[PDB]
Amino acid sequence: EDPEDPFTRYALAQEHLKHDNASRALALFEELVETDPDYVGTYYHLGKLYERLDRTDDAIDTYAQGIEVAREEGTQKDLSELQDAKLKAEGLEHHHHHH
Repeated sequence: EDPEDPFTRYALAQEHLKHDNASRALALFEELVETDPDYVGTYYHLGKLYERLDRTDDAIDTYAQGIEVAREEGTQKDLSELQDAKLKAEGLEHHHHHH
């Protein structure tokens, strides 16, 4: 129940979003990445926040990292959610890749 704890500071990040403090929450999520890179919950909601901030490519990259840490450190459950998460994201906007 201290700001030190991964889930706690993660919860405070959510609290910021509740108050619409997107940038302050973002900083905490990005902090979680440098502190606890195996904390899958970060990657999921961090990507969602990037989507809200129009940072689609950053979101997809965050989900990609999420997929890897999800299967290795987390579980198949989050793996599936993150794979689907970036997939629907890549389907949102037509990023220009000439074929």
